[PDB]
Amino acid sequence: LSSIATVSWQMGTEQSVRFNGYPAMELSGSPATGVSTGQAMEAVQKMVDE
Amino acid sequence: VGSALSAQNIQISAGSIGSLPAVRGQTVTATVTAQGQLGTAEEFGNVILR
Repeated sequence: LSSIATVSWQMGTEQSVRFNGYPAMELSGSPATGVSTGQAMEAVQKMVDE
Repeated sequence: VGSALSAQNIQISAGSIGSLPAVRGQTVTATVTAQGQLGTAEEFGNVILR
């Protein structure tokens, strides 16, 4: 098998997810004390728009 | 043509290396990947018929 293939070590994902038909990756967060959830959500949306 | 195209473009599922029966003393697990499919036309044009 060495004369036809090149088996080698590699780094790869061990779990795959999809949300509404598109590949998705989930990350969590926690708002700081004194800041409303609406501001946090707007900031996250702006960052995503970045 | 049909047989050559169908017996030469197929996915391979190779499994894992440290399967769970796991003869005593095993300390690591891996995964094996093949990718035996064709994606572009310049390589569909190189299939072997005879």
